[PDB]
Amino acid sequence: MLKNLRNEIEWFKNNPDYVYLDSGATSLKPKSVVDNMVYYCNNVCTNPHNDDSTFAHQAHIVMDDTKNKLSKVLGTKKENLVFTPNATYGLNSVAHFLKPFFNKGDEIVLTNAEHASNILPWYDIYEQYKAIHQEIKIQYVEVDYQSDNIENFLKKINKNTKLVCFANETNLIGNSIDAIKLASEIKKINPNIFICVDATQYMAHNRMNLENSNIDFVVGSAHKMLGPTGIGFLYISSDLIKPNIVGGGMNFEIKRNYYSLLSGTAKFEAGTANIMAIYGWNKALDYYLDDDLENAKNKIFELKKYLDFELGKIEGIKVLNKGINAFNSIFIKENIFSQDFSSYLGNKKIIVRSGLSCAKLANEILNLDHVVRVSYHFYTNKSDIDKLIKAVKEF
Amino acid sequence: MLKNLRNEIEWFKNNPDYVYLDSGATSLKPKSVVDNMVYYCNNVCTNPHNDDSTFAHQAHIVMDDTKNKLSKVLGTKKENLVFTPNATYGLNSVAHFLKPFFNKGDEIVLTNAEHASNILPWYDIYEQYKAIHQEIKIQYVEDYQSDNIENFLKKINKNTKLVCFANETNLIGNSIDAIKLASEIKKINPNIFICVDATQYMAHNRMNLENSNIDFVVGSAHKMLGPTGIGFLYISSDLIEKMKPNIVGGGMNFEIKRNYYSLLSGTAKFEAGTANIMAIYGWNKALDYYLDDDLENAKNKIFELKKYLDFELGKIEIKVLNKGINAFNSIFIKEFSQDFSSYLGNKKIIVRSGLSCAKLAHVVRVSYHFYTNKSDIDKLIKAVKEF
Repeated sequence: MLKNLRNEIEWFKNNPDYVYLDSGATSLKPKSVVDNMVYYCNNVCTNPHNDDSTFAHQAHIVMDDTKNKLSKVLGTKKENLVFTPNATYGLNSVAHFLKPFFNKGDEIVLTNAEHASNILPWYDIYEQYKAIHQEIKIQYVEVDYQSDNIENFLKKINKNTKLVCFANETNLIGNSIDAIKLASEIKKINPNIFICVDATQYMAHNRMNLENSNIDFVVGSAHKMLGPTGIGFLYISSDLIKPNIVGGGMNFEIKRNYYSLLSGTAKFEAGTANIMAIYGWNKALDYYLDDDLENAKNKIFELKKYLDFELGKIEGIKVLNKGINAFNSIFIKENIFSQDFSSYLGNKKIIVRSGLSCAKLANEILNLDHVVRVSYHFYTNKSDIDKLIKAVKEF
Repeated sequence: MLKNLRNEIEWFKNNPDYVYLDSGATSLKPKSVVDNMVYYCNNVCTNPHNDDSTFAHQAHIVMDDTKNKLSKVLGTKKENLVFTPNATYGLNSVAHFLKPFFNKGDEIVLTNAEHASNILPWYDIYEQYKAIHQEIKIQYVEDYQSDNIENFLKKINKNTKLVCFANETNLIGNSIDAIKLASEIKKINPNIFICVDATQYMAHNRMNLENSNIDFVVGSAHKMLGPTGIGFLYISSDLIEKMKPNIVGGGMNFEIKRNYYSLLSGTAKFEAGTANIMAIYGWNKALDYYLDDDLENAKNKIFELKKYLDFELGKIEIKVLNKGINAFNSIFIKEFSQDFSSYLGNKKIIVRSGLSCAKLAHVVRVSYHFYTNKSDIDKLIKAVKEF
């Protein structure tokens, strides 16, 4: 239950003089997560490449329940999900999967509010292709943070476009885009365009329906979904299911100068899987199958308004994502760099983040190379926000 | 420290009727490992991309300590070791590091007892250059008991670019000396890359890579008394700035402009995405066991029980196929091995069947670690006798 999340996160009990507002970098972890990871290391501790004993089969069921729960959350099937190390690692696999399908003159429409992991994996195909004397070009959507950013997207898609890589919820600015709506419009311009979404922020707060979505790839991580570090997901449309990583747990038959891929989604999951993280995410995907998801998203939306309004009455404070229903608040203090103001908040025991937060192209939206990001999750309460306002006022 | 391993691993308490002889796929975790990861989750829980507070810099300190400890278990320094998600991801990185350095008729010298993560990353290069009509060559070294030094050098000519072998194999357990083979390969041709799969070697041994002639050393932590989801990649200090990362994103970035990105320098350019600090925390405590002065003694103890099992198992009606060599693993057959491992599993003996990802030329696998007893060997002997 998301309502008693604060009462289940033991972080708040051991560090009760601290205020956590860097939830958009990593999330605090409930007790059920840490305990299920302990149960693996001390009660199971087996490889998922073993099925002889029923002891070894225990881990296999937890993997499928985690994949079934993610299937319910992303609105798809467990036969479409691949366990990736992070989202940066799933986005690099998509780049290395769609690299050979590019031609000269094909375009990649990105955005100025994208993470460095929805930007740099596609620069690499760009510089690689220029060297092989083909030439792809990259188109950058200029974001209005107060818009749906649909026409600002469709104005950059032509008949040469091959990949539309965007993010459902951005990390720094916090604006949200409809993936299904934008995908349908891109598929009415050309139904042969690939669409990859970076839902590492979106899936930390919401759920999706990726069945019949015209989205070919969706990525995300677990350390932002109230889960552990070292595991993420990768959704591949039923048609597209070539493995980027090659090794164990991927082959059907290995001979000399020849090998076969396994049948299913196991061909992309190469090597031993992070079962400890699979155990922790099994207990974290139960908070995302709650009915108070929207009511705990609107509690955060209400706390965003309250901080933004109150910071707007504090002298020398301009909130740059004011007016949108988001899960972060980027603001600047006049004549003070965000690095120094975040250190002031840090000595006041308020953990925030400074800078563009790996969205190093968003200086064209804010006209600033630095911001203070006050990130929220479902466990954020009014007391947390109140103490931030107090510290800002005591500057 | 490694003799009180059985008393600090709480797997033996919670599951006391079961024995664990699949320590070659994953190792049982000491309680110091598990507790430090509970500390991060319940007391720190910060991203390492943040350095704006005291709680945020605490993770940086632990990450550096885990690297320093790894540098003492391996030789070389922190600035030569990178943090991979596992050993399969570091071997695939090495493949993409050296992919543009091969030419026509350049050979990759592998063995026949390699892992799938030490075979398939190099098959893709073989079939990449094959399509662009610059076909490279793959040489497969054939024997359990041999040191295999001479069987290697017979295949190393001067038209070879890479020798990728395993310090210690998964199924057999034969141990080639990396530092010996490396010097003799560089004697023939000094322009060869040496990539060693030390995933199972660094799980039972310690190493010294400073002033070695090997260019890459990979390995994971789940069989190193540590957690899953973290490993390491050794890049020699002569080619850190020459190799380019396969995974690009955050934490490897100096500046992004439109159609331009600059790389951070050192090991950070290969360290992309967020970090598995939870596993970094657990590996800090795991490496404290591999800095003990009794590594060589515990290995000899395991060799005693291997001799003991190879002696007893084999007087029944059963063929130990790796008998004689001193290893942390024993493979044997019943004249089906999958059905026999399920039999052993119903007698609560956890083993593994098949070729264990070394699909070159089925068997039952008895893998040991520093926590194997003698009772564990005896319970397997008696359960085998009741077939």
